[PDB]
Amino acid sequence: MHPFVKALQEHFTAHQNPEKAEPMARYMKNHFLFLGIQTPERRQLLKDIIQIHTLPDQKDFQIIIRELWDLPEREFQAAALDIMQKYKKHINETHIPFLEELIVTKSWWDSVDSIVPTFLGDIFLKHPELISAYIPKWIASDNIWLQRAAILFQLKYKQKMDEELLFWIIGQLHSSKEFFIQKAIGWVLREYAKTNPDVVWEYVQNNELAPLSKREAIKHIKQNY
DNA sequence: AGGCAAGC
DNA sequence: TGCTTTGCC
Ligand SMILES: COc1cc2[nH]c(C(=O)N3C[C@@H](Cn4cnc(N)c5ncnc4-5)c4c3cc(O)c3[nH]c(C(=O)N5CCc6c5c(O)c(OC)c5[nH]c(C(=O)SC)cc65)cc43)cc2cc1O
Ligand SMILES: [Ca+2]
Repeated sequence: MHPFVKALQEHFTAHQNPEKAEPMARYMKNHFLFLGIQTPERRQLLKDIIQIHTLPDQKDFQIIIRELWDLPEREFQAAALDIMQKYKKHINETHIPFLEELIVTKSWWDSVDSIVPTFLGDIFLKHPELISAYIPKWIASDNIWLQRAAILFQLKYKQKMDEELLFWIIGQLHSSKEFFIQKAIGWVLREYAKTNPDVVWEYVQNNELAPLSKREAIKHIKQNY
């Protein structure tokens, strides 16, 4: 019902590509319909609408994202996250519950990974005293996407990584059977090893991990030991 | 530009 | 397992 969303829906729909829609949907295990609009085109179509309408007032940004989240085609959720990025300066700790909602609604790796290391990563850098109100809850929830959020919110931190916290989180989730948890553990360890390889190596040599997780973690540093 | 990052 | 095509940085 928001005019910005109505305009975006019309403009995206007018530029759909049925020939791309099928393999795009298959790539996400057919969890979602697709219009068939890949990222470069999608972002330019969004730009078109912003250039016509101007960016809506920040009082509207949650409403816009919610309405886009409810549309059937997956590009509307990807575009909602592109839009959320344009309100970056207005996003703060009071928005964590909204981000939780997005993580657990129409969940898959494409949306969850686009929410977590940027938006939640930045919030918890400014408010690290709020981590304990969320991360333990997420780990205990048995929702795999909140669990993956606990693992990956520090993914881009590099020298800012809280090492003891990262390793505690990983230890809590290492016995998960879930592909998306085993793989997230491998990813965050591999990535942090680009910054602090010796402590990742020590960790993986002295703490239990699923074999997927361990192999992925040491992919680039194993030839140094 | 190009290296590094789910599907099967 | 190690290749795919597309996306992030
Ligand atoms: C913080 O740091 C990082 C964050 C990151 N996010 C991503 C990311 O979000 N990715 C990377 C890449 C998915 N991806 C691709 N290639 C690889 N080799 C990958 N290895 C892992 N993932 C991979 C990808 C996304 C997200 C998406 O939402 C994606 N969607 C598609 C997609 O839609 N694909 C990929 C395969 C595919 C399509 C597609 O549109 C198609 O429509 C034409 C396709 N057609 C076919 C065929 O007929 S094969 C005969 C394959 C095919 C790829 C894709 C990368 C990335 C990197 C970082 O450092
Ligand atoms: Ca792989």
